Amino acid sequence: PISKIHARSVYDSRGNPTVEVDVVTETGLHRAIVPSGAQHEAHELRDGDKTQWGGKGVLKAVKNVNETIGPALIKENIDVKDQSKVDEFLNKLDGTANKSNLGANAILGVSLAVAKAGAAEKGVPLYAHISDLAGTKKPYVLPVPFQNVLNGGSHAGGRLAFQEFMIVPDSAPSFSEALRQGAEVYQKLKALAKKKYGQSAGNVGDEGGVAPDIQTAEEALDLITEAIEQAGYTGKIKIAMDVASSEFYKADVKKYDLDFESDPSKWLTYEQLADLYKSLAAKYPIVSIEDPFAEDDWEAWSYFYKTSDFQIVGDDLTVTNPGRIKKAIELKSCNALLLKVNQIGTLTESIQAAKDSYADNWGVMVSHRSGETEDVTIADIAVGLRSGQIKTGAPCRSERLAKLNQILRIEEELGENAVYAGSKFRTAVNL
Amino acid sequence: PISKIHARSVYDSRGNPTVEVDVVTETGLHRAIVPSGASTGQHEAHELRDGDKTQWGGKGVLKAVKNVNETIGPALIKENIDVKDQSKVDEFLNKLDGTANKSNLGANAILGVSLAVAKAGAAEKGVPLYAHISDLAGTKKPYVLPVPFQNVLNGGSHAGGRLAFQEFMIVPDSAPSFSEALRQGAEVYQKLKALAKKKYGQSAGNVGDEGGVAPDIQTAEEALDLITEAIEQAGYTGKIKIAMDVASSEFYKADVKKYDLDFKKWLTYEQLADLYKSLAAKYPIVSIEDPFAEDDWEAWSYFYKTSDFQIVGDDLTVTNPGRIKKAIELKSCNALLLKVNQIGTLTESIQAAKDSYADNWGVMVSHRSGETEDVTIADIAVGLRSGQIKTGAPCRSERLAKLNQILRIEEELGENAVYAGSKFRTAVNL
Ligand SMILES: O=C(O)[C@@H](CO)OP(=O)(O)O
Ligand SMILES: [Mg+2]
Ligand SMILES: [Mg+2]
Ligand SMILES: [Mg+2]
Repeated sequence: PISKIHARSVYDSRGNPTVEVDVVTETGLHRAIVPSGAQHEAHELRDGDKTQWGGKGVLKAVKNVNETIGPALIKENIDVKDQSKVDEFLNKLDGTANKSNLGANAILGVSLAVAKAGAAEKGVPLYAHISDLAGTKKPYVLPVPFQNVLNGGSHAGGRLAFQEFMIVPDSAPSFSEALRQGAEVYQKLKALAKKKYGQSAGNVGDEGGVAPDIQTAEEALDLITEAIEQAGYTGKIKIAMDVASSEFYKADVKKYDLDFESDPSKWLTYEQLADLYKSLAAKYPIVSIEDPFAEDDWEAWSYFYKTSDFQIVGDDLTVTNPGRIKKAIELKSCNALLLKVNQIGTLTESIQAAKDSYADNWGVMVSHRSGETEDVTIADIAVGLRSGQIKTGAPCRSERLAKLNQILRIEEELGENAVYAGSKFRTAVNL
Repeated sequence: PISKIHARSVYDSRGNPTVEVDVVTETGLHRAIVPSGASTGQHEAHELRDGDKTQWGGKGVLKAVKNVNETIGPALIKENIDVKDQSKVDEFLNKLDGTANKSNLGANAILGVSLAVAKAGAAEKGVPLYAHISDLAGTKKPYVLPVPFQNVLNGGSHAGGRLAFQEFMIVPDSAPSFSEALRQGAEVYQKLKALAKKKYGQSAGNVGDEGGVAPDIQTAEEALDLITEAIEQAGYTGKIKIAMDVASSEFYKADVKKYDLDFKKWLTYEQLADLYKSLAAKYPIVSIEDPFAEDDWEAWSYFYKTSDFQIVGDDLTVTNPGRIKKAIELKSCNALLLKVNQIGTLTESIQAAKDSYADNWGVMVSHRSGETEDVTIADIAVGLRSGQIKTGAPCRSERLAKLNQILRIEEELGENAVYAGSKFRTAVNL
């Protein structure tokens, strides 16, 4: 049984507080940290004291764990291996749809730490425990890393509207080789950004990529193309994009602004914006595009889904919510889910969201948040869900690479009992 | 005894491979990762790299990893040394390498085993690593939590720009606790980053290798004014001090005996000493690291004689007891920057700290510019009773993981620990 549940405040990769939860059983201490992003999302609880951390404190969510959730869960005396019963009891304590009573960050912290307690009691690592929960088959599939190497949009100075530009090393024979290839391409890109845009262009962003003053999407894609050629991996490494188009969708006119100080004549309809995506995908090896249209522009998604053979990933459209996923399935809006566990609040609901996506032959890309920690839970999640896709930043900044290092340890531990997803990442759950 | 010693390759916070070692005993697995520096000194321990320019640009550590798995691992297991006797372990590791600079088997191969065995030794004792280190170092109780020297504005070889000086740090020593000092630094950092964007564009908000903001500024007076304004906006003026790591070995043209403040009109060491004295009388600068070159011993002594603030040796002393002895005898500095991977073992790192304490030096346990999720130096700083740690800005988790670990140590110890505060230069005898 659980002997102690204790939470505390730690700092994330941006320097903001977040929740860390300890769960102690006979097998030892089991610790998890909650991420944080920068929507119909799960309501995370912030203190709001503008004299402490700029109002970003989480003392209230920590207190809810220590004073309310903890003692109630210990008295309930649920088997730590039964994640469904644990998370059901956590949502019963909260009692709200968006987890606004106790806080999504407080609930998830207990949920993930109890999951590691359940894994430790079974004598298996977390990814094996999650595979039992999700019912994924063996051998384990190691995910292809979608490594963000260049950033635009609201996180850059140029007119580039797209947010994230990633490299996809899917042709590598192993996850270990896919990491070295991505690492080498990233070094060639950082040196290119320095030589082409100045020494300051090498300073990284929140996720570890560069963000120089770039004006067009092809200018960013050309720079990535040049970095892949220098490393000698042309044709073996693909490209992914996270447009984050909710940042520049003017809902009043149903038009998209590619310079969100702009002109009113170049504002793209979703038919015009899709033509630019189709043109880029016919020129560059773009195999995955995330959030190409706004979070509530369902008609645009379905229009784009009908003609596209590449992966169409929902993030702000789906917010890891099975209700939004069911609607996206019924309207044929996307074919992949970006899984952010803190967008829904519990591991069980996160697994259910992945299962609902698999039922429509979707891909699942387990993702990080822009504010990450040294916690590596999502590395075991991507392996346990047999997702074949993980998105956890550049090969830079350790809140990003600690996830990749963990998969290296999982890769070495499993050996023959694990296969790399490869080019079959969109269907890895049935690989 | 030891049942398994295994090493693998992992990536550091810059994307370069480094060495991670596992040591398994009856108490379980014990793991440590070796850091890696960018502004390395010439006298540091030899870091073994593969040199295969087709793999990681020649920065692989497959040979250092192999040296642990095929040479060091089997040799230490057969010797059957008590995991608590760190001295005999580190003495045995140096016997296998047999070289002074740890060239042979690789200092990154030796350090990984040394730090992992240390965590295994602590677990057999049933105590945390900082307690086991306090036993090895002979430091008294209660435990002293370190003042976090947070490099909030990066420069030099740590960030792209025109700023010559490497590190500009804030020193929250007036705070009543480590936890409050960490909140103060996080609040000042948020005021600084917003101020850097407003004053120098959104590009100035991007960070360097150690998490600090990198505005494209020229002089150190600009950086100090920016930090000063951020401290005032946060409301902690007079409670937070300022420290600098010049890393002047990076721009010391040794031929003309001059320092290039634009190495990306050079000064002598007298002219550079006048600049330091003018900045220290203008800003609350309480500690300056590497103000002169790693072998410019005359300049260090010339500057030490007239300065009451902390003068920290880094590339001058490279955590080497032989270099520390010279600096003591020549009166070159009054503080040591302790980097474990500069010397190669934990015992030699501890001995370097004790030799500094004998001359009433301060000791600042430091990270490297390329760090990992490893948090060993947090327990090292608390175990050595150093009262001051340098582990980066409150940004990028390879920096904060050490800070988060000290928060857990703070909560674990309660009243059995005290924050070093303003006594960080003399915290060992606090
Ligand atoms: O110079 C230093 O003090 C260290 C830590 O800041 O940097 P590097 O590891 O690059 O030597
Ligand atoms: Mg997105
Ligand atoms: Mg967004
Ligand atoms: Mg230094």
